[PDB]
Amino acid sequence: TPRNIKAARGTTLRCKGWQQETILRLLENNIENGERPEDLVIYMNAAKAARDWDCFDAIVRTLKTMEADETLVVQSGKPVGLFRTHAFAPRVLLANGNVAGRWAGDANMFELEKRGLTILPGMTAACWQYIGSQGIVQGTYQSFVSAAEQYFGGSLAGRIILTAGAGGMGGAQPLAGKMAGAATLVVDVDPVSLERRLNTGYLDVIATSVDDALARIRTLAAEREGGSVGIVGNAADVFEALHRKELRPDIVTDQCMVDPYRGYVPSGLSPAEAAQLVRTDPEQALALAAATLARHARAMLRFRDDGAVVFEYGNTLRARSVAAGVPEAGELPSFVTLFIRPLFCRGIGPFRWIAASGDPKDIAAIDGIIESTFAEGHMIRQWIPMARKYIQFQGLPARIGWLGHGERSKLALLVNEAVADGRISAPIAFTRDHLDAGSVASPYRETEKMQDGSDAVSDWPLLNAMLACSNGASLVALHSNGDKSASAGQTAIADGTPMAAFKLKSVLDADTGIGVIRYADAGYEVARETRALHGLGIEIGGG
Amino acid sequence: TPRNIKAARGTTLRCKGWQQETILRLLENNIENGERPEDLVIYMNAAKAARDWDCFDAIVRTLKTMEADETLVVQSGKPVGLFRTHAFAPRVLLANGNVAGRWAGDANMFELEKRGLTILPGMTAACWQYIGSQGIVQGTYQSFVSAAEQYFGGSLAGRIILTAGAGGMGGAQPLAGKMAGAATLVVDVDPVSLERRLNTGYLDVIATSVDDALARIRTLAAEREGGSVGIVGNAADVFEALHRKELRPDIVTDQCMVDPYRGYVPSGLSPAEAAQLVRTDPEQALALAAATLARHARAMLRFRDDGAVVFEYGNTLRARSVAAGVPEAGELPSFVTLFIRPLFCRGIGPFRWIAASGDPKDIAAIDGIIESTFAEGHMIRQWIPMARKYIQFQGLPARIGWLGHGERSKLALLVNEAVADGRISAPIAFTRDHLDAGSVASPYRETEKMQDGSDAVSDWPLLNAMLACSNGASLVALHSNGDKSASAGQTAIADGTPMAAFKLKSVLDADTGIGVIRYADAGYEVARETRALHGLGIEIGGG
Ligand SMILES: NC(=O)c1ccc[n+]([C@@H]2O[C@H](COP(=O)([O-])OP(=O)(O)OC[C@H]3O[C@@H](n4cnc5c(N)ncnc54)[C@H](O)[C@@H]3O)[C@@H](O)[C@H]2O)c1
Ligand SMILES: NC(=O)c1ccc[n+]([C@@H]2O[C@H](COP(=O)([O-])OP(=O)(O)OC[C@H]3O[C@@H](n4cnc5c(N)ncnc54)[C@H](O)[C@@H]3O)[C@@H](O)[C@H]2O)c1
Ligand SMILES: O=C(O)CC[C@H]1N=CNC1=O
Ligand SMILES: O=C(O)CC[C@H]1N=CNC1=O
Repeated sequence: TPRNIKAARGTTLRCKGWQQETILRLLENNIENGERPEDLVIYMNAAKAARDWDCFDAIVRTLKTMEADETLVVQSGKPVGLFRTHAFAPRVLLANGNVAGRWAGDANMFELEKRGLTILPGMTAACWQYIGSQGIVQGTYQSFVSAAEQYFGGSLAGRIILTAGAGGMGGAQPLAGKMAGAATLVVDVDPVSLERRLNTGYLDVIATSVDDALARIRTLAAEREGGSVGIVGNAADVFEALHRKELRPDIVTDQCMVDPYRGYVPSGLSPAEAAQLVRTDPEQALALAAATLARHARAMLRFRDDGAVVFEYGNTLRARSVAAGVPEAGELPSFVTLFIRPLFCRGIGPFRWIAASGDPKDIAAIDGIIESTFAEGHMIRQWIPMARKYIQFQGLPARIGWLGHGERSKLALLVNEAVADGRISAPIAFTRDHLDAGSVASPYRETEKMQDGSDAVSDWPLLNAMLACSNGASLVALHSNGDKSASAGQTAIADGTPMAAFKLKSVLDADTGIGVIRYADAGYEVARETRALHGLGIEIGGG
Repeated sequence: TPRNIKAARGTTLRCKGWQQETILRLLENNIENGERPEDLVIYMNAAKAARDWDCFDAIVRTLKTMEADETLVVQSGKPVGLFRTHAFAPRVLLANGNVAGRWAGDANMFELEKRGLTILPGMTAACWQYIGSQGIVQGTYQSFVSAAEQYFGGSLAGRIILTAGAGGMGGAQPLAGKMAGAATLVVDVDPVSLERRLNTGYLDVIATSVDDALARIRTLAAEREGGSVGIVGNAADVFEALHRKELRPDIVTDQCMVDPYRGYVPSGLSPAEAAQLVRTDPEQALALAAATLARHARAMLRFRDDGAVVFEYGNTLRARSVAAGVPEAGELPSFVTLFIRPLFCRGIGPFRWIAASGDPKDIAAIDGIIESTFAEGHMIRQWIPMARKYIQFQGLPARIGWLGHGERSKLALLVNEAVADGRISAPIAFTRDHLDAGSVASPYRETEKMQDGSDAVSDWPLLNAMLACSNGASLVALHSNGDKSASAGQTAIADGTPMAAFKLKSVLDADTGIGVIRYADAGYEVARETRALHGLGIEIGGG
């Protein structure tokens, strides 16, 4: 018998107070929007909201009975203690997925998870900050727009984007590409993944074959219209076929789950046969997945040699391809270094907010505060109309709205006032992905090729989490992805009170502040000037 | 021209308040007691108080001007930002030495430190919690006493302890062994190290040769008296010679710095020639250091085959010896699993406190509160007279006093009252090593062979640091030692105020609480009962 978790709607408390209730609803919202919610899996195949259902039930009970001056402590998805702290402390502290680095290799991480000692935490899966496919779509859209500005004269009309991966997060690629004007073709081996994008508005059409997809993409390109087409098939086989048939894409990227232990499908298997092979014969699953990934990466490089702009989109494809024997895949650029890093230098990152009421009018109210607040032509003034027009709510109504240093606390204080005075019906939860300037160390991705070589320095997310606790964030998390990266998340709730006014301002300005500091420290001049302008620095002699 | 840093004494503020002043004095005290203070090196050859002297000068300026509701942020020894937080937040957040695990190997850590991107933080070096050789001496003493209880009928009279390593931390072995009744022989390659122990009261006599050392040790053993003798020589050569000459030690351990990049001396070189070889030809320095370490480990194993109790004392000798080609060294037990783990199950760990005044009467006052507070026969009632009789103050007067869950906050509240009412002249700083139940993940040491296999799970120190911030610790740090371990430190200051009363109780009970939780989670029955008794648990079904 299925759980079918849904977040509570409306304005009735089941907990002792709105801070606790909002976090409960965020946890419930994660599972409501998850890719495999009956396994607690939220996205990327195995990133979970809780270690297991008994752990989930205990977390829920504790949120319903904890006081506003108590702090629940969660360890890799498992509630482990409830401490009396104080009103200005967080209500929940989480550390998920962290393993000392020498033993945090891929094989040992898989063993530890299989024995119940750890979970794959993702970024927003295990600390309850997921808002469905919307959470990533602004960054995927921004990446395509910036590609268009840098390499295609500022327009994707008539241009073709080819990608793979229509999962919980990759599912935003087809919509991102359509919004940016491109004829967008997404490959996924699982027809269920395409149907789920088709039903949530993220995909327009599912093709019946490669030939059919080719025809529909050429039509969109010839009309110079944005639209998206899905193909069912393995990226390795389909990318090869698309080259034989002369697709000639302008952009090629990929957002499959390429982890051979967790959801990469070898050529000729289904998702279920692959999961079963990992269970019964992992050495053969690994060999088969590497052979498919090698072809997959070679197909992208073949497009790159014909003239396509090929980049990695944050799924570790390059490093895993190099390990599977494609050394040239290590030479591919990344969306971060081509498009996102100059935004991080200004503290601009995937800020986001969730209506705890479940009422879409609460989001439309905040979209309205944004249009009265931010200058015309600002990034956010261009984005909110796109979101309004193209993005269907999933679970609790929520909005991705990238904003930068000082802008996040400005918006959150105006929302907190709007909660206090009745324009918004219930608290708003502010959070963000961990793909942000001051909250992640990740040499394969966010911090690849730092100007000063500090790629792997992970002091920075630890400081980000310690500041969030010290500033009164409602919920703070520290996550790792094996031995490859470390990140910090935090949630801060606008409940209309003055206490929340103080917290929203302290937390969010320090959250973007430490990111600006981090990039100024690396030597990025735009960050150094932002740091100086906002008084974020410390004067050190002998410079 | 040398800095010659000394902590300020007396009751005059140079900062805006006693929280800031106490932390300034702790930072100054670290360098005053450091093994190489003109290089900012505190102990283990390269663990530093600050990234460099310019960083140190900026930290000092900021401590003198920051307000009581501001938080200084330090990144691997470098001040990087000053944030407005609140009165109940920490005054200093530090993250030192952390590198994402895939790139945190020994060779890359050495490169990153050489380029100024990171520091070796030790545990108490980079977050200003060091009290000279006293910080480790209770744990070294406790280890010898427990060895005596388990293997020698409860007495070391007439017994011989052989060890190596008379550095800042290894220097406590000769005194620990003497206090426990043994004839204790310590080998060190550097006569300066022995002279410094001889001058601070940690070593009785320096031998002039192996033959001389042998004679003085046999005399102490025959009188059945405790005493210590130092030999100048390389452990590899001296341990071999001691076996040829038939020392027949009862206990053999080692506390050299065995890191070949940082202070392990190959056989036939001096400390200076070795440091120079690392600089000019590190591949040969590594080869020579491994050959010496192999012999060093084989000499210990030869004693073990004659019948000595041989254990590792926390310096990574086993793992580095296995890497140097001695696989049998991996089979040696460790002081943690033989002697310390049952203390961690009760939350008992290296708690410690420092008189900010610099006045020894403030320590004697707290020694007196302890003798009126703790039942006769309690561990601490046996230790304080030993400390009083054998331990010379270094720098600011300070006391190591291992205590367990609820005992630490009990003592700290009584001290805070004694500060409020004049028995103690100025604030007392409470802190601890990071070798503690809830504050370190370390498979080679503190968490080797956890009953449930969770050795490498490092969620726990991250939670320890997040709780310390949320509970108002004065100073919180997160440290790593390469890819091998992660730890959390915190300092909480008894300044006589009610605000400090609240903080001391919240911080310290959560600091020991999370350690008890951590061991109960692993299945240790004494910890599970402590967790139940103090209401630290969370009920989870399907158990
Ligand atoms: N770029 C970013 O900022 C960003 C954001 C979130 C997710 N990610 C990464 O994106 C990846 C995907 O995440 P997700 O949540 O969408 O994962 P998911 O598990 O929900 O979806 C992965 C999809 O890949 C498909 N797939 C697997 N092997 C395939 C193959 N050989 N050919 C074709 N399709 C194949 C599966 O059918 C599935 O639909 C992960 O690596 C995740 O870490 C990055
Ligand atoms: N067991 C514990 O709880 C504990 C506590 C603190 C320190 N430590 C560890 O103890 C070790 C020593 O720390 P420290 O602060 O004393 O270091 P240190 O650098 O101050 O002293 C190391 C000493 O080793 C000597 N030495 C080096 N190579 C030698 C050789 N081949 N033969 C003989 N002597 C040799 C040096 O002369 C030096 O005096 C480190 O690994 C540190 O991490 C463990
Ligand atoms: O942590 C990671 O590197 C992968 C998952 C994460 N990436 C983008 N968004 C997410 O939550
Ligand atoms: O962090 C480590 O493993 C070594 C240094 C540390 N050991 C004991 N005491 C200390 O401060």
